[PDB]
Amino acid sequence: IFVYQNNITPSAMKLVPSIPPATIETFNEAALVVNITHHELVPKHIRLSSDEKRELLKRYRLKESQLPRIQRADPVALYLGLKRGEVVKIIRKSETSGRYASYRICM
Amino acid sequence: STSTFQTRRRRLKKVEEEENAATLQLGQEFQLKQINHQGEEEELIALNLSEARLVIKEALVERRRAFKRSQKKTREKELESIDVLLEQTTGGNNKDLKNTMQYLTNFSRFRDQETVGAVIQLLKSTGLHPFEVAQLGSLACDTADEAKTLIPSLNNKISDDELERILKELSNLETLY
Amino acid sequence: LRFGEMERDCMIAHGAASFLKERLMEASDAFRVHICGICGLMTVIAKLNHNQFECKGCDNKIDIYQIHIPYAAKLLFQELMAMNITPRLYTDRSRDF
Amino acid sequence: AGRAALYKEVYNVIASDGSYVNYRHMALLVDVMTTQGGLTSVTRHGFNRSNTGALMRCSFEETVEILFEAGASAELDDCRGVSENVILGQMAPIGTGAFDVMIDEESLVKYM
Amino acid sequence: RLVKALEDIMVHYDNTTRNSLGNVIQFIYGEDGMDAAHIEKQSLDTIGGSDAAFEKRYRVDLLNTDHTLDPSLLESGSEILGDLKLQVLLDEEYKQLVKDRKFLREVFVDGEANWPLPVNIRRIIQNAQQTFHIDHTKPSDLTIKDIVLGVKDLQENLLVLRGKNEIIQNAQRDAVTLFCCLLRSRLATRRVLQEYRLTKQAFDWVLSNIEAQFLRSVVHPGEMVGVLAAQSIGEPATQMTLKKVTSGVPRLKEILNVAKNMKTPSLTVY
Amino acid sequence: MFFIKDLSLNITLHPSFFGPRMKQYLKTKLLEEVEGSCTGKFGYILCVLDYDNIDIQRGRILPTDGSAEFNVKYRAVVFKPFKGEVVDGTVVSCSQHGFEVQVGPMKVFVTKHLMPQDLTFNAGSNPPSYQSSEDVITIKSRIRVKIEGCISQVSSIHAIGSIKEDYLGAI
Amino acid sequence: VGQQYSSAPLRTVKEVQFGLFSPEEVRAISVAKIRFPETMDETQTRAKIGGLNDPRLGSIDRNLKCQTCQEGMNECPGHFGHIDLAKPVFHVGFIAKIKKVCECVCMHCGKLLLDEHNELMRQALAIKDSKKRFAAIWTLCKTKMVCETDVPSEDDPTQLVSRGGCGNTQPTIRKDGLKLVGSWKDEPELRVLSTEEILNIFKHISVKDFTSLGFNEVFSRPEWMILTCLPVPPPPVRPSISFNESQRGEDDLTFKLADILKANISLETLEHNGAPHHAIEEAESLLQFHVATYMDNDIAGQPQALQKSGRPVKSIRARLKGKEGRIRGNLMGKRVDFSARTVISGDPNLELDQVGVPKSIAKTLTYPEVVTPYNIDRLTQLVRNGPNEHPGAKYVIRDSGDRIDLRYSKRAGDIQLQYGWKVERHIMDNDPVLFNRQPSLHKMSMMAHRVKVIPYSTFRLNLSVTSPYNADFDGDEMNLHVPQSEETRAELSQLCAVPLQIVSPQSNKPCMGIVQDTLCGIRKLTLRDTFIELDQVLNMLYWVPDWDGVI
Amino acid sequence: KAIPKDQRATTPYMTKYERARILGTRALQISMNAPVFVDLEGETDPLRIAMKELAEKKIPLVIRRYLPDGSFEDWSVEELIVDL
RNA sequence: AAGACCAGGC
DNA sequence: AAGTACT
DNA sequence: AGTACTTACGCCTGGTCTG
Ligand SMILES: Nc1nc2c(ncn2[C@@H]2O[C@H](COP(=O)(O)CP(=O)(O)OP(=O)(O)O)[C@@H](O)[C@H]2O)c(=O)[nH]1
Ligand SMILES: [Mg+2]
Ligand SMILES: [Zn+2]
Ligand SMILES: [Zn+2]
Ligand SMILES: [Zn+2]
Repeated sequence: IFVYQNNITPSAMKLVPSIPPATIETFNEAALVVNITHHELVPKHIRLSSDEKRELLKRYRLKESQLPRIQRADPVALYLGLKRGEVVKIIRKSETSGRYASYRICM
Repeated sequence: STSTFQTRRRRLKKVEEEENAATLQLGQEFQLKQINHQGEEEELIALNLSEARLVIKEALVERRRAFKRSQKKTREKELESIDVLLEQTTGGNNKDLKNTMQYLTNFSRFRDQETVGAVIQLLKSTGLHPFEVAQLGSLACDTADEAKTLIPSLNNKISDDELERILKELSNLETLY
Repeated sequence: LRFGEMERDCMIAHGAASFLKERLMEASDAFRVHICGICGLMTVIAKLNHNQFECKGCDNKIDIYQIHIPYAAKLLFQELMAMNITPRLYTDRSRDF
Repeated sequence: AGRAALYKEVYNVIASDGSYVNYRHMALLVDVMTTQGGLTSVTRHGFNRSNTGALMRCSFEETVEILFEAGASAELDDCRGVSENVILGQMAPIGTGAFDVMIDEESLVKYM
Repeated sequence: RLVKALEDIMVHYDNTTRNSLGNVIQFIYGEDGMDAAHIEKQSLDTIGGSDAAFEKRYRVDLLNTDHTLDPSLLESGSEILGDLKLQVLLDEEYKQLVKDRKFLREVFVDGEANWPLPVNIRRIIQNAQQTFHIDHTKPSDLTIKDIVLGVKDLQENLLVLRGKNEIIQNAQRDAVTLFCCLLRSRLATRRVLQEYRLTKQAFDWVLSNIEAQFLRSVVHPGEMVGVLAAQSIGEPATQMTLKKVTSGVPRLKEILNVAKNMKTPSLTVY
Repeated sequence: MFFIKDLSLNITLHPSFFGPRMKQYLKTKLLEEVEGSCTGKFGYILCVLDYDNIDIQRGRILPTDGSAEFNVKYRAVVFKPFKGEVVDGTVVSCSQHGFEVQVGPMKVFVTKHLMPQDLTFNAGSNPPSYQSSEDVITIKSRIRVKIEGCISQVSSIHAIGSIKEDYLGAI
Repeated sequence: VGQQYSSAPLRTVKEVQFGLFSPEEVRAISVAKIRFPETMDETQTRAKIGGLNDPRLGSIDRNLKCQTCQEGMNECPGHFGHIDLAKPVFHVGFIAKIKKVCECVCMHCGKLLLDEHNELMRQALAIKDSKKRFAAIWTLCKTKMVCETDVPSEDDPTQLVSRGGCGNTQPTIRKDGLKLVGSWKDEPELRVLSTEEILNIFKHISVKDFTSLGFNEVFSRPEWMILTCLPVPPPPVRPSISFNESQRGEDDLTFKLADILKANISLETLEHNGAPHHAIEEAESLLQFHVATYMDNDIAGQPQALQKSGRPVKSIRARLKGKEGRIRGNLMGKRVDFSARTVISGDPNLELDQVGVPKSIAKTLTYPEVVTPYNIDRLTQLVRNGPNEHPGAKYVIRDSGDRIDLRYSKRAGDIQLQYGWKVERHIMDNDPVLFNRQPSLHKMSMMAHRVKVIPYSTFRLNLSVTSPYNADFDGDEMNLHVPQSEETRAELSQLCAVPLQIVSPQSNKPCMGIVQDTLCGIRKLTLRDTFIELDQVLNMLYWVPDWDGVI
Repeated sequence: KAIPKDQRATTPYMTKYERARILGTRALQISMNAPVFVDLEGETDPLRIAMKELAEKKIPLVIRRYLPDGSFEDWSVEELIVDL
């Protein structure tokens, strides 16, 4: 994880996806001043083990594509650093039934 | 129609329908690897005459029976004995079956489900393909030539000598009349 | 009288499957066409009499179906074909799911 | 969080008139407009581009244009869509048709 | 549009909300699996009210001359005062009604207590009342166990989803949660005996009803909820016949279009 | 050559017969629209085996009328000749252009010119025949033919066969 | 539907395979040579020439013949014809792609313009979505205008690997009318891309190239977006209109084909006669035109192909375009039978779930009942009664699929019914029906009611069930639909009946109430102030039909 | 794919759509001279006989419940509880 | 009979 | 007319 | 930054002119 101030050089950024497995991410100061996850609206998410996932499907008899998705750039997706394929469990409050469990796969 | 155990995924261009011949290339519906209802694989079913005569008889009979479980609430001698089994358990408009029973029972070569049993226990040691292990059972044959010629699909799959012993043991078992 | 989009949308709402089909078919269009089990088109030359059926081109005589569909639809298709687009009608699912 | 907003906003459009609508509905809608990925609009430029078979998107704003590019890239249609069946004159998988009905010959005996 | 946009959506046999592809949209219609039709505004008493009143109403302490059930209510009243093995059930019950509180106050910040929910309990009892001509004079005949141990066994049979595993039998507890709070709220020992003098009969009945009246409020796998939802909105959007912001029909248009340049952009910061 | 292929069929039953003994009627109708049928892909459906254990499965009720539809999975003895198959039968008809031998339920015909040479055709015979140095072929005589080509048609299958090869002729 | 029985098994459509027509199939399928442009008059003699419409396609004049297919008019659908073009033409709607494809592949050797070799390309080949590959691909190589021969592999940019050959520069392209043009770059080189050319480059494109691009080896090869053989919709798609005999009545379509045909022959007769080389491509545009307009007419390239009198011309597309047309106005919604409409009025004497059907209509509308021992009697009575008295019927139908018109038929009063026969009878007291008021935007804009045959001419519905339909009696009309299958009704009475609609889910509360008089009045009658004396109390009691007779 | 009578997971109760369609379907047949498995207390309206067969749970039908992925579960009018 | 408009009803 | 999307 | 692209409530009853 690297933290740039005003910005990085477009000549630079194109050097992150050049040493796999290893992964890197880029964050601007101004976007980390406030934790977006603390906002009244944004409910809490959770990463699912490649085990917990292969289960979520088998229990709902779902194909990967029939699952509700989240953006690879989606703010919270970055706060946890998802990877194309990683599923998230979204647990929020409900005026119909206290808690509702939901899932968001990534794309 | 009467559908047939495998759904050959026809993708628009139906064209290749090979030749039917004693090259053992029979319609797709008769490869040697077909599928049983239970969902299993099973060798083709090759019936040599007078073996068919028995299988057709077998059912036509066990039919007459279960056809009364619900009603409570020597050559020429077989011609009559069968016509009856029919005028009882047949469509009576199955002129085909009638004619199949005559032929099947006139040209037959075995009367004992025991004799026909050996016929089978014998040829089934060849590794030969079912259509042969049928033409062999219902076709008279004295020489390997009368054979390997009226059944070209044999030509190299068996030495003349062996195919000849089998032929010897055929006319030996060949029930009389 | 009219049984349009909106009035349909309600029957779907009600979840009144059959009644919907009924207004849409048996009480309006309804038509019996023939198909090729091979090339899903109306090609088939049905002589409902001598049972002859054919379909030269995809050439058949054996694999042939009969389906009931809203004439308007037949026409939808024919019109499409005339625009060189092919609407295949198949009576079995091979794609699973 | 967005969903939560989209909903919240929409809810305010129905309450400002003193009318009441049970969550579930605006909820569902808000959801449909959001699962996919971000904000999918209820318009010819959105939900009418999704993986839904042709015939269904056919019945809305682009018709022919949509049909054309269907035989072009040889699309396949499930006929699981409401519209689909309606166009064919078939009983659609909807309420009364979310299943099949059969004659169990067995139980058709103990009944006599 | 609204309609064409949701036709295909309906509740499938697994109790999920999907469209024509198979894409889940809601994993439980309405985040609760209840058919809107079977629902009424009830009140979650547990929420509103000073921390004081709460105690005087839901608290029971069998180890105290002034916080125990006066034997004038329970048949086995005098022989309870002190019993320590009961005070644990009794205390479990309370440390729960307590959790319920905070939980609710974490969901409905407003403090609003009236919400739509299945099974009208208020009335379900009202009937029990005059159905057994319960006299407010003589005492009940409920073991404290009878109560607290049936209320629990009740929640157990309020099934929405039925799965045979964990991931499922877990969504279960969820889709119910909100209900039970109301439930535990209205079937609290003190209440059950001091407010509505139910006998064992009354109670065992009140219980049967709730379970079945609930299993009725579930949603039928078949409902073409998509269309429904659409109409439910567009409909009242026609009756709209028209403090200084874009509001109403032109607005709803804006929203659905996912328009970038809204006439009014505002934004409230606290 | 005769076969025992595993088939299946679809029968649409009117509610009328939704009786106590339905199974019975089905089977029976199976046998009406099968035994004696003919296709190029199956040949001759001659006889349904194991009448008893016929699998009916659960049939579904259509959706406009009450007729139900069961996929009857059975098994039977079929027989469909081929080009290059050697079979012998009984002659039936015999004319100037040849004689027709009857192999089973089918009828194979032999062209005069598809026979040998030394064999001529005697018209002034009664019954009609074909004479040779030593061989005599007529009505009831048994021959062994080699099927050169097949032709499917309506509810039957004919075919031409030769007796111009070796080990072919009368028996 | 249709009548006549067919030994053809019957199924439901399960999948729909969208393909493109291969000139080859187009031919195969057809049964019409279609060489002449004329209609009929074999020298005025009436019939049809083996030229256009009927060189064996469908027919007219109420005459069996449909290629012996007999059956006649109703139950012959049309039988496509074809008509070999003179020179390949574009497909008005595909042009958009035919272009984009070329900008995607270069001519001469016809093959991709970016292989596994280039990495941005890789990411563009994993995408499993025609709309998405072909859209990412395009964007990625629409800019490169040189057929690279050699490119720097996964190793050193120093080392150069070799692939396909022919660096013949790639020309950018633009759309001008119905033709494609491109320059080749000192100074450009502008030439017209002949259809005859494009076709080729496509024909040669690779199998894995098709697919890599959003296509399909069996159902839609690019080489097909270019027309060579044109299918010819049969009469029923473009039927006529006769004013008895010696006149005309031809359909718009049957003309643009007539056109296309003309414009096709004129061409041909030039490539085999005095062919002034480039005085031909002036009449090849005409074809490209017609064979384009025939399908579309609302293009930006102006000319509407106005047909004599300046009437627009109905392009096939136009027939399907949203609303009023096929898809939306014919299939998704239809005019229907067993339906009535009139004015509605209040009638405080009907149960909620009823609805007053005027005798006039009850006698018009019918229900197909099937003769059964349970009814036989009742039924024969209705049949005896005739189609004029009320409780009666107006059509008997036996197994032999024949209609006995009760109002005529010398056997009117005769007839013995037969179990199995059906008896179209009149709607009767308590036949469930679907009632409704447009605009329909509620489950409830349509509910089922109990039919109550009444005099006078107006659907009489109960008051409280007013607000759901949202109706006033100020002259508002309503529609009534009548079920038909014993199972059809079932669906109405079990899910659509008004009593079930009482508690609306659109707002988890009841949706019908008590209004006007009943409301206003119900208050007055309540007040402590309000007292009622015996003489009346008694009548009032009497009115509540379920009064237990206990003053 | 099918599913064992055990491991069953659907709703033990009959859905309105089901019951609705069963009665209809059943009527249709009864109305077609299909055999009636109950004593007609004098009834003569199919959908009414159907209502009867359905209360003595003597309707020989089976409701196949397809799932989103294709597999189904089979319940009998017998089993299925009828609250409504 | 088809298709364009105009008036109009709720 | 506008709003959006594509060039 | 300019230009183009597909849309636009539901149903229903009148009378009128023309290629
Ligand atoms: N589809 C349509 N529904 C309409 C139309 N006019 C009215 N309605 C319906 O009838 C409705 C009620 O208000 P109105 O517009 O009738 C006015 P009015 O003053 O006559 O109302 P009342 O006070 O109820 O007599 C109106 O809300 C719409 O729900 C219309 O042009 N189209
Ligand atoms: Mg009005
Ligand atoms: Zn075909
Ligand atoms: Zn024809
Ligand atoms: Zn090149």
